Amino acid sequence: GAMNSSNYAELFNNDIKLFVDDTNVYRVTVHKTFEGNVATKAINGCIFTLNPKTGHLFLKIIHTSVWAGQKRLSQLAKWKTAEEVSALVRSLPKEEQPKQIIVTRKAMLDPLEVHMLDFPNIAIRPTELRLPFSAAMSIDKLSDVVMKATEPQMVLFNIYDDWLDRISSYTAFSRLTLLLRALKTNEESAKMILLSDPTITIKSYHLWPSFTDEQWITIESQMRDLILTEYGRKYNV
Amino acid sequence: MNTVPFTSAPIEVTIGIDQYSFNVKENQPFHGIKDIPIGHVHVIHFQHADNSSMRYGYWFDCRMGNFYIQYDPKDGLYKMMEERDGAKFENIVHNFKERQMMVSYPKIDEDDTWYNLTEFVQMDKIRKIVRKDENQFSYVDSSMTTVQENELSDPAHSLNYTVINFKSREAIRPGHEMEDFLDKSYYLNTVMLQGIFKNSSNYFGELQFAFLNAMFFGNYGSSLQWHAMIELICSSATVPKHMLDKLDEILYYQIKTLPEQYSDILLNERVWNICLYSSFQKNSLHNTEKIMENKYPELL
Ligand SMILES: NC[C@H](N)c1ccc2c(c1)OCCO2
Ligand SMILES: NC[C@H](N)c1ccc2c(c1)OCCO2
Repeated sequence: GAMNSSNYAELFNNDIKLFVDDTNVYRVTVHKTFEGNVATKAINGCIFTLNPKTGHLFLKIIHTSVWAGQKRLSQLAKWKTAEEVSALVRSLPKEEQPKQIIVTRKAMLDPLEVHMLDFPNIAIRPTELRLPFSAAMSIDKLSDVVMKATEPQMVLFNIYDDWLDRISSYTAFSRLTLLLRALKTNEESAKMILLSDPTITIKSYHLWPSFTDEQWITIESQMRDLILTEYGRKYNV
Repeated sequence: MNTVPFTSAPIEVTIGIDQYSFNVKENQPFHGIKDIPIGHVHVIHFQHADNSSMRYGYWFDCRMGNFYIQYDPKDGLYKMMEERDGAKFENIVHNFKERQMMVSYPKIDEDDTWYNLTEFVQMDKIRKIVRKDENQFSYVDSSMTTVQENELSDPAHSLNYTVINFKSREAIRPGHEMEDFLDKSYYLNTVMLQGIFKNSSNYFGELQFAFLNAMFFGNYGSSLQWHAMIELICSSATVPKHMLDKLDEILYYQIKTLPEQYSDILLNERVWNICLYSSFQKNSLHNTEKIMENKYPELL
């Protein structure tokens, strides 16, 4: 069924599973036209498909040309997402195909179910976790590849860098969701935290800085403080 | 006009004949139903006074044989049987009529409700949904499951309605996923009408039969089928105009006939609100919408 805090360790068992987040597929800016009306301009988006055990991120870049001359784009975006996830599964060797796909938004259930009718043994599930994957475009190297794309493209990343050499998947996912939640809540302050110290850099082949184990503890504490600080500012606490 | 005689009435029972019903007391001198209109299928149905569990009954057409009812004290029910001795049968009916031991089918000369409810229902199609090939009449009861209900348990006692499933490969062309799910015209017109039913008359016959089994027996799987067949049409952008015109007429009669106090259990709020107010055909069901709003405004 649905996925929540009771069965959270299930994410890190040995059954292949993918999260799918569609919140950055259809991205628009709203602006005033010459006649005083409002018009939208689309910008490139992406599907965020993540294996939470391994960190493998299948980032399908959605180029604005896919919306040309289409209507009800917010509805189409869900079906385009389902089409692309189905295509990804079919491209994977059988032993790499997921046993479950967990969608972050329940509006993705029917589109994905219909596209995956040929895979009756892949479970399509919602989750009751509120996951901050919309903030993926706050990761500079992900935002850069999406905005520079001139055509549809799939790019593969490991969103955990090399962390799994030193920590468990459970801990890596918890670190990722804390980082993304902080970037979602206050992007400027989170990036300041991550880059404040010039002697710690991001390797060419990584997304995040090369923190030692002790520095990650400090960083994680500063991210928790940011989230709590912003909660106090929001609710006047 | 034809006659279904009863050997006797040994247990107290409410007897239905089509949309009519009457009570018979234990061992009362009741010997059947005469003046039964030729030209329509009919259903004779039963609910025991001492055990309202199991409504059950028999679909039949008096043009296909001489049928009668006899109580079986071992299986505990009124059974329909066919009498092959025509002269014996006529002699029995004539005697019971002479002694005025039969009730007259209560049709009003102005009243076309049965024809309107069974316009497309034929015995041959009933006998393909209800499989018991040795009888010319068909038994249905409140508990019988449908083939689709048995896929999600005795196959010989099942209602073989046409399976409709909106999230199935039959309903959804590879490569037309969005198109076929948001608009069901392919599934309605190519798969169901052209492919399975052959024409809209057979589709409407099964829809009408499902409704009547839902209403007369409280058969839940029949109610599911009735609503699925409505939703398939309403959720299709492209439907032949004559089908749209006739469906409104068919649905109006079904909503008008339903017992007011059974509406909570025989009508699916989601389906009706979607069909009347959100679907492609939301503006094609004039009279069905008018009677629904005046008779069941709560559901909406
Ligand atoms: N079928 C003709 C027969 N005379 C008839 C007609 C209407 C009736 C009725 C009997 O009994 C009472 C209810 O209304
Ligand atoms: N072209 C007339 C059409 N057959 C029609 C449609 C709806 C109806 C009806 C007749 O009379 C019954 C109530 O609703």
